[PDB]
Amino acid sequence: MKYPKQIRTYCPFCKKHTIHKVERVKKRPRSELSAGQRRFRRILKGYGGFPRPKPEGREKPVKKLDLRFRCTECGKAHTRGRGFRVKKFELVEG
Amino acid sequence: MGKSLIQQRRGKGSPTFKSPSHRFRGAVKYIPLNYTQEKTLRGVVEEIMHDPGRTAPVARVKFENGIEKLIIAPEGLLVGQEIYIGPDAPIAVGNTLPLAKIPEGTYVYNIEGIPGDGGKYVRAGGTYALVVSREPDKVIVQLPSGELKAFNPMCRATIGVVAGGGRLEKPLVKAGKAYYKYKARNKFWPTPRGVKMNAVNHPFGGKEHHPGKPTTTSRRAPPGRKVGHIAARRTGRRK
RNA sequence: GGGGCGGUAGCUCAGCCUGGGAGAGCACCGGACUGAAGAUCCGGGUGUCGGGGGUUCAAAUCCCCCCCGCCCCACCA
RNA sequence: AGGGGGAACGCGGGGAAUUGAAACAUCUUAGUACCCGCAGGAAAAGAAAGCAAAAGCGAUGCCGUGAGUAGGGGCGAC
RNA sequence: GGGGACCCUGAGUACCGUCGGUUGGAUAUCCGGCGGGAAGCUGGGAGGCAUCGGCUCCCAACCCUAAAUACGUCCCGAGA
RNA sequence: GGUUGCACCGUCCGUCUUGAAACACGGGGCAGGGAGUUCGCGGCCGUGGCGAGGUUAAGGGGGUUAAGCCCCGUAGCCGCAGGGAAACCGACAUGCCCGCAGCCGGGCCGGUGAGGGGCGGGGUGCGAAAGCGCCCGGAGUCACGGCCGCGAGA
RNA sequence: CAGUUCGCUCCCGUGACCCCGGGCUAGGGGUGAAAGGCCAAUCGAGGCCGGAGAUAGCUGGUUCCCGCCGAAUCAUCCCGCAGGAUGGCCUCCCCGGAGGUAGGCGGUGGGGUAGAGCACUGAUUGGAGGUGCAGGGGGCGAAAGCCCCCGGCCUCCUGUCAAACUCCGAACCCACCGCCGCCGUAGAUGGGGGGAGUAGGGUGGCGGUGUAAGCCGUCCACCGAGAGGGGAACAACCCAG
RNA sequence: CACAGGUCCCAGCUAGCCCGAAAGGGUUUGUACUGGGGCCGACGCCUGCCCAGUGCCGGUAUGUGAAGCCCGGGUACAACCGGGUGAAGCACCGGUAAACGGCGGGGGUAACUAUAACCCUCUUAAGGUAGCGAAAUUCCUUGUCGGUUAAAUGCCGACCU
RNA sequence: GAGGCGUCGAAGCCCGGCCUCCGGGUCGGGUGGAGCCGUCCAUGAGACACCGCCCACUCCCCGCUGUGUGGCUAACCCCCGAAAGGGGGGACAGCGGUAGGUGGGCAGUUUGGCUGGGGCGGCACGCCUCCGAAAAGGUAUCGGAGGCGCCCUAAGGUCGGCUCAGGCGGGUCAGGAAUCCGCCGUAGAGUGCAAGGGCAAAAGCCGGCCUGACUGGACCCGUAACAGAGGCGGGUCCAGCCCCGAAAGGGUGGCCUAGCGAACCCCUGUGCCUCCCCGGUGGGGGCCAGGGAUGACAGAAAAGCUACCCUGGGGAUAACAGAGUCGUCUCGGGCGAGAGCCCAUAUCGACCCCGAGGCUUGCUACCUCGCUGUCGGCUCUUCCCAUCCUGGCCCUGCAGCAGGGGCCAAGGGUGGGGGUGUUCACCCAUUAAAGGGGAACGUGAGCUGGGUUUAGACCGUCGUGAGACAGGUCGGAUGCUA
Repeated sequence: MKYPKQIRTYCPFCKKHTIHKVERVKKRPRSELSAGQRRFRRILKGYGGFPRPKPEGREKPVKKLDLRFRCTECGKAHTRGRGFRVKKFELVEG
Repeated sequence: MGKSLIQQRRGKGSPTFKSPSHRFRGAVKYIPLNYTQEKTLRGVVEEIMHDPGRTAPVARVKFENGIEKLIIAPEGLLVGQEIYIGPDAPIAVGNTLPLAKIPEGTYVYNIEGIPGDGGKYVRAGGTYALVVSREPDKVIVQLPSGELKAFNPMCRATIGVVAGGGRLEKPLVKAGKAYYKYKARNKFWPTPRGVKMNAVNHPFGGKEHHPGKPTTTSRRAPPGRKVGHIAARRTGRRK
């Protein structure tokens, strides 16, 4: 669960191992914005298909872990392959 | 699901739920063709008749324009009475004048709702309204309900009580005699109970005894759901 | 995951914009009192006041990071 | 100066459902069936605030082609 | 045929806002209802998002229109 | 050929069913009626034409009583280059080794071996890089008939 | 006799009575003294025509002969189970091409079922001898006191036997190589294409469950789709294709 | 089933309620002694208790609450993004059962022969009250006891958990 | 910024309004008539020295703007009327457009599969392990045992040193443990967690260092044996970057096997590609990879009733009966514990063991769903004996009278009443005795139709409700000419 605040691991950008700083992946709202949003303009009377939101859970105790690992040497984030399922993640010092 | 119910049929004009209008011979107007004001008009009690359609006493009055129209009879009436209309009518039992000329504390009937339409309130047999308070702004009258309504003093009304009473609601005695009243009116009778009429016919009941939904119903509910206690604020009388 | 409100002395909390060592009652303990039954007095303190840091002259509450409870909302980015 | 009729066709409105999706509601059936008004021997469209291969053209129908192509759609069937 | 000031030269329109219907019509179909609302060819519109610029074409808010295209009542001719 | 005796054998028919002579279902008897059709598209196949090209549709001219056949029309489609989301880039008219058919030489064997199989190199996409994907040493096009799917009332 | 009849019996017979003629109320609507009853031999929602040859995984049926090859009723998924699709499998055609190994033997590999046993992991039956000890009884009492004793708690040579135990373990199955046999160039061995079908039964062996019959695995001659002779007859028992 | 009788409910008429696509129409030649809707079913005696839940109704400080409108950011314009304003509605408060409905469990304990009048406890708001009952629905069961009957799984009477 | 302001008239004296934490400041009248200050710098933070803009609570004129409310009528509208006009109300409202709330009033639908028929219950519906599994492999059941949908950032990585529960004796303590000393000890220890297998210079134990639980692209197998079959998982490579180690060499997380999820859609990280005559900008679209659900688990969007029902089918499947079957039931035989004063058998008879029958109950799903109509009674008849009586016989704890027990035997007989619909069962008095069982649970093309029992109804229980009942109850067609 605990993971260090800074930790040395591989950076593809600079193509070398270096220290990365951890924060959480942050995701956008809707309501402009997208081609899927424009798909929800057929909910005028579109009660059966896609824009009615197909009303059903079931909806899963877990999530996986998704955690930006941020480069110090160029300031660009990366997200990558992980599989740490977590229900009580804590970020701590390091 | 279910179909139109008992009230919903009435509004349609259905013939089981329509009044006869040819054994009826009623209505009362004070002649609004000459407005509320004007003394121009007097009449003579021509007869005291039975009106068949209101099952009530009525008086026939013969005007000096030469027109025959009914005025709702007072108590103590006797043929050959003079009824006068206009503000120049004396304040007397069975005479008709505007509210302003009428003093407070006196029994009154046949008051106009809106000035010049010959009455819209208090036209029932044996029932009478009492003039409690009077202001030249607005004249407050106490209704058969007990509710004080404000009226404009240009409205016409007549002094006295209305004749009869104890004869527009007295014991029905038996089914035969009760039946004779419903031909004189229009009410759907005999009518069974909803509780063991099906849940197709009526929202409540089944085949067995048991209700289906509670009697007192929302006021904002649609038509065809006004059953039970309709627009009730409270129910029952004991704990 | 977003918003708001309450977690304070053993308990429930007041002030939170009204800032400091600073609160209040009620349990509980001690004392009168009583043949008994019964009622009523008189004392005592337990939280810089949920955690950790900063601005401030002396801030619990302001700021920055939050645990716990509750109400209204939210998977595939 | 008119009603009304006329074999279908034509113009303008109103406008389903069984069915398909192995069920079912968007979608599909279909702008179909069905209904109302109305004209003719064709009807209607029709002499440019058009096209847009930026180049080339200058009223309008229809047939062949462009093509099951662009695009739509439980992105499922269609 | 050439000479000066070029002429409101068509309004609830153009276009925008809200909601639908409809179509392949996708940000960019077409039309309707409700609300707002222009300009004067010196101007406006269009070329499949918005806006501003270049370039090109083109004038809505007036009307009609022959000929080539649909039918099957009818007549004749014909049959893997 | 009609009918019949003897010896021997022999529990209909069709359907349903794991099993039917059936106490499973259906039939009185005879005659007539009585059920795999058309269109589009896709995938197969056989034949036939032409060939790195092939094939014309609509139409009018033409011919004929009409019409078909005959000629014109190449609009347009497909193949001759593929990869890639697109930007955009772009290849072997076979170099090496086996071996069937066949040919040749010897007396089953030893060559030569199209087709074919097995390598190498190349084109493109992803890619720091490496590694994989697809493609590459000229055959298609149209016609006829038939087989089958799916869409249609099928 | 009658798509509601006949006889007898019964209820009502001045009444909320019966009865005629005209008119009125029409389909999720009426009408109903309330049965989901009735609304023209049709009502838990009338008839008619159009949409329309609605749809079915569901029943029945689908017509001339002959020749050749000749099944599967298993496997995965599915709002799927009395249904489809995709294999395995069946047939027809085409392509490449020389071995193939169902058979049997030896060599080189794999193995715990029958059987068998105490050597473990293991559950437990029984008496001895220890008196090693937690303790319920007694004694020099100081009620198990130093010390011995008796339910007894657990050693020890012994004592019952073990799908999920083993100090062990056949017959037998199967992989591979060589040989031999047989098969093959009228094309085997393998590939691609087109067209399908996709309820099983059954004796025995080895089983698992369940008193059993029945159900379900596995291999199987066979019936299914295969006659004939024998078993009195007797789908699958025998002989025989 | 109807029924006379009983109860509860709403509405001042430019009403309530309801019909109609619209134009309009019923109740209504009506006016609270009216007429509309449920619930119960002559007469006699009565109708206990509970609003915790569900329904209805009134009110609602505080909280929340859409679009329209407004402000700030964005955009050369527009999309867009942020905040306030945020009604009915909901949380919330009260009332209301002849509105729907609900009307209970365990131990211990009395001379003694029994049993438990008696006392504890708790879910959830209340804990069955006037009555009646081995019911036309006391399971078990053909209870038990009696009447009638030589004999009665019946009937009727009684006890009645 | 340590100084600035004034004789246009200032402190400082005298009062008025004044607020307050009575700290001290503001302020109108006047006497006045020319200073008061800060510096020193006390003060956490410094100057009404002077000059600027400001932050608290808050108040007021003026300019702009909403809403709320009251008056007006000019729109507009409701009332009356034959009109004319009056009456009432009034920008409320009526009407058009739009948004939220409510909304079985109405309509279209759905509510799964598995299964000893259905349904409860359970789920063996996804996945892991031993055994079942027949000594290679595949291998089923609502077959046994028993688990996973997480936990750990050390419970990971690498290297060096080191080897264990447990027992034995000695010390310490209340025995004991941690802890100490020696001896024994091939694995019984430990490895997070089911189970199994693996392992002792280790994967067990310790110390130090370290964060590869890494990026990218393959390969292979399971998944799904052979043999099709997605997704997903692991192992194994190489390339790149690190880590540790003396290096060799190891590390694609946790010794291995459970701890996971499509099509689509969205968002993140990063760069580029692209967006309709053309550019700039805004805003879009796209390639890749990562993350997000379908748990009914190769993935619909979902609650009930039908005895008012309808149709297609099905004997692949329930009710009656039969067949099969025989646990259950009925009955028998063998052995003889035991009491009967004594004496097992005059009589009674346990424990246990073995058969027979089809008569109770149940299992079977074979036969029928284009019907093989149920039970009881009635009437009418056949057969069987393990025989109630009559006949003939034997014993006795047989005195007689009278019992008890045993053997042969279906020829004949074996009744009437009271309750129940009742087969059966209970009861009365008679009788020589008042026997049982099979025959479509004999007997409905013979009767009856009382009971099972449909469409009507009430009550109890339960349910929001429709509606249900092996609860009670009333009433509810018996066709046909052989």
